[PDB]
Amino acid sequence: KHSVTQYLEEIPQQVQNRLYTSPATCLAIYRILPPLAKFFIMAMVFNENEVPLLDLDKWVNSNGKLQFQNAIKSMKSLHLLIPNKSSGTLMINLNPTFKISLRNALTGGEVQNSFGVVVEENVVSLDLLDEYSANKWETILHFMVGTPLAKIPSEKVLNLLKHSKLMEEVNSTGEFKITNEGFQFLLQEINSQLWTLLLQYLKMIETSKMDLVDVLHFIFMLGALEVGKAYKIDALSETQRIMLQDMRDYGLVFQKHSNDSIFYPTKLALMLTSDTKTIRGLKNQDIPDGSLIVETNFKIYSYSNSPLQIAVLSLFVHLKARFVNMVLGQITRESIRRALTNGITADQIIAYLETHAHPQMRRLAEEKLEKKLELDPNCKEPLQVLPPTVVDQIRLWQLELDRVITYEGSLYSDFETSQEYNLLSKYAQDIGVLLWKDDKKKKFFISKEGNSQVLDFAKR
Amino acid sequence: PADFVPDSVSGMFRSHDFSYLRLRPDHASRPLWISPSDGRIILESFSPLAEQAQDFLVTIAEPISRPSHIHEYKITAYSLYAAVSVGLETDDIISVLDRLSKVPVAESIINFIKGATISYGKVKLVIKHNRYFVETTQADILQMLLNDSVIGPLRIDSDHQVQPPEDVLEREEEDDDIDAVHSFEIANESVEVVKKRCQEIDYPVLEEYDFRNDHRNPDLDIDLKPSTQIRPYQEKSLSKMFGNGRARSGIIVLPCGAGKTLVGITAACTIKKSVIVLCTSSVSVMQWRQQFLQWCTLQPENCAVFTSDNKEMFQTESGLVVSTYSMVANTRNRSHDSQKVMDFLTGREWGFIILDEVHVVPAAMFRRVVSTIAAHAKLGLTATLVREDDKIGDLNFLIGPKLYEANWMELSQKGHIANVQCAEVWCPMTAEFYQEYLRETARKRMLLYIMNPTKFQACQFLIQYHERRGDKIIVFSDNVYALQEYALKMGKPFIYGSTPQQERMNILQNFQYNDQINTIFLSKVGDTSIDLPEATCLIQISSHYGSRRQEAQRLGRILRAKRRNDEGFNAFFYSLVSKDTQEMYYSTKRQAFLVDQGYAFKVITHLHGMENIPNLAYASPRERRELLQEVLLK
Repeated sequence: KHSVTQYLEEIPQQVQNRLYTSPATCLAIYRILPPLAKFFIMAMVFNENEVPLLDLDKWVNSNGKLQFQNAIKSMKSLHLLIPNKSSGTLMINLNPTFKISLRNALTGGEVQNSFGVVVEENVVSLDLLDEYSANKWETILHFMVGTPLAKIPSEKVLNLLKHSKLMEEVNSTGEFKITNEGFQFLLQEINSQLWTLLLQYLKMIETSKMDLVDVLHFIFMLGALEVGKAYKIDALSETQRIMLQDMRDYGLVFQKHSNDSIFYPTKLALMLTSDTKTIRGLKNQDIPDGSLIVETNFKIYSYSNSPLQIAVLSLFVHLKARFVNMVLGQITRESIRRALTNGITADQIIAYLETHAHPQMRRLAEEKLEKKLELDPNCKEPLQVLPPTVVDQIRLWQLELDRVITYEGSLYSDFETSQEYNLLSKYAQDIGVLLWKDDKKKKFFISKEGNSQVLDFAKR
Repeated sequence: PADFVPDSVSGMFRSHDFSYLRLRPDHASRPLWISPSDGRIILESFSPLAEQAQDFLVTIAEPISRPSHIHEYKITAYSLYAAVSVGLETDDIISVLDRLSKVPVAESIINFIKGATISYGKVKLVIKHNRYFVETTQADILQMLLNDSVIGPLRIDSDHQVQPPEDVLEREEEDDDIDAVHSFEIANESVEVVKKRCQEIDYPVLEEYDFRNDHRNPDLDIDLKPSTQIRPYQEKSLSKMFGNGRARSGIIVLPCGAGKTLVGITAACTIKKSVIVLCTSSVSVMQWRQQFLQWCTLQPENCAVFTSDNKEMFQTESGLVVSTYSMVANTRNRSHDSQKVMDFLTGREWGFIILDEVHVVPAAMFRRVVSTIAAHAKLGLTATLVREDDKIGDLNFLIGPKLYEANWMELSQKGHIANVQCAEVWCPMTAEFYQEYLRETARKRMLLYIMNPTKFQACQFLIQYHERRGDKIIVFSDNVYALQEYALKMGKPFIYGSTPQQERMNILQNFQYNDQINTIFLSKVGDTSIDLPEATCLIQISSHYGSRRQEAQRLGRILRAKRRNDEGFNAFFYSLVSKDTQEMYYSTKRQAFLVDQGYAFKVITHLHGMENIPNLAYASPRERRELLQEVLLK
């Protein structure tokens, strides 16, 4: 996942505050900050005064303070606040546009972009207008990953996928195939995928007539609430309505028929952030309508199915003869080698199998789960949750398709005595932050969680 | 000519469609889902009669999958005949299948199951006076027997005799069809021709085995003591061949090296009647008589071993007998000891015949130890599911029905076999091997990854390890130089390439009784064959050793049994492979074999003290390169 949060901080301070102009986008940016950061926002939203850091440091006691550093670092990067070396101390206060737009949007304020929705006869039924949007996703997804029929008609979407290199498919040849980016599309399920595409279109639709605050105000307007009436008609900008209609065409606006009506607030705008329940001629057997087969014998036992889904399954397994309930396919090191040929690491597929194919592997996963976590310290042998035998073959296959390694962090120095390095190393394993070390070199290339706490303990 | 697909017709009936093949109407309300086209029968957790369903499938067919959620279905003609010989109602199985199997019973599948239940023999081989004759319960049976050259022409005109049917059953036809019908007593000579003509004319005969028409005389010098080793698959295999009440010899496909003769000695003793034992070769007759039959209850004073180079006491041997095929019939009919034993074999009436690996030697001589004598029983302790003696008149329908088959899950799991551990170490890669891999695509890379001095090291760790544990180590290394280079690198009294058998035996004596030498290296000369030594820690280096049927053999052959339980995995199987070399494909081929064999298996590439072992000779990539140059010579 590109972690779109890192994009909001990347946009400079003003366009954030420009973004922060709508109490909608004040109230919006608030829910993604880490819970420590959330707690430090609202305090100083209302008490109209800055606060010394010593109090904010004394507010957070021992471990959990790492989230206190997690809170403050994400806080500053997107500049919703202003640190102030006023008298050599640290005077913490919101980027005031955030706090009051929040406070306004808190106490019924002037978020008119937030209040841009309209309430009318909400004729959009629970089943109505999102099956198109759900089918919109189904057709384009079959198009993008490559279905038997790639019914994705989003020309603006297709250019973004090829132009953003969303799928490692030959856009010049029309190929919609899974590359490293296309493999990543197969990993980020609802948020992350809904995150990933929102980034490609922003990169694609960023040359002319962006109006990002309006784009972000319009994006946050359609996903913030069911604009319902007057969303695509009134509560939408010129480029925003084109984005709303483009979001309408992409399904992300379930823009009702006539192309000129209230914001068809499809559920697709909801899922991009909700990170909650995901279930969307006149027949749609669900929810467990999908099916697959993954067991200890390393074989597909398919009884339920879905074409694009089994097309996706076939992207890493041979298909031989689709039967009444089963598709003749057997997962092997050769079968995953179809994806390793594409450079697809055996990493996201790990999380994929534990989540996907479950509608047929419910009992199989449920029998695998066994609740062997409270029994884990009791019966020290976990009962095959989650299946480890597959991943080692994947890892060994990945190791067979491997031999490049690298690490993150930063090399560290000025470790003067062995006691501090020994004491720092000993505490590091307590919280788990040290990749590799050596007393001989007094150097290691890891995160700075070790450096921040020794400085904080020494300084305060 | 004389070949029958029905015995070996297993391996089909797995192909369906989606347009023509509809979802089974039971699919809504059916505990199973019989995929008839795919031949698969998935017995999910929803089947209440899953145990009842599981047994029925195992009879008529072979359950390929036994998954925790659902099982798997496969078709076996021998199973179909065996499930036909199972006796379950063909219609009754189908309906409980149809009601249970949500997938509707396939039309082809339904016909085969009914064809199993009734066919797999509709023959009419009648019997008279508690014996076998040329007759039939059905009419097409009496026609087959009377118009038979062996059944009819070899059949005496007498309808039946209590003693003649008792004695002669034109050999022993203790495998006939339904008796107590119209038939005539057959002679004492030659059911080869009986079976060789039902062979030529394709008479699948619904056969039985009348096990106390395994009577055959006043009681022989048999010591009915069960002191011979008993362990659980043998007894329920016996319980299958002992059936209801009294000893029936069936066909019980048993392995040589897991107490095969033990069921035969018991069934021979149980009948309390004259019995002969036939093993592969005379030299194996002594080996078999040596390595178990004195641990067994058998007193070899009675068991005259015969070679016709080995004259022994024929026609005076008071108790049971152990002879061998090439003796009992062959071009190797080579002193009148042989014939006179056979003259005695015909002379004395024998109740039971224990047979060991009849398949290797042509059935024609077995058909000639089935041409002359007319015992009452045999016992086919076969070793392979499909054999060159699978003629359309199978040796199953001359000894007794199948009681023991490829379903070696019911029986050995009852407590016979111990735990066997298998492992596959990935020897680390070093540039030259790959440069050696790069330069030649040929198979000559074989020893080029075998030589890996790191591979020597891991071996030595096991050596010090199993020496520390007082354990025993088998290494399977067919190289000569790098093995010598390694045996030189270890420096223990070592069995190696072309090891002197006395030195082999000396090292073996210094290996199993003495724990100082706790590492021997078995080259390709171990199989086949030596009297293979006991397996606690098997290491295998060479992995071509084709074909793979041998790799089943070696795995079975090299992993011998161990009466040591000090170690938690008393049969280690190891395979030192240079990772990233030519046999990663073939090392991956061995792993799938073992897990199909079911041996407990693992991978240990994070060796405890891998570089901490003694004798890091050639450890460096340079010396691995240097030994790689050393082995490019080989």
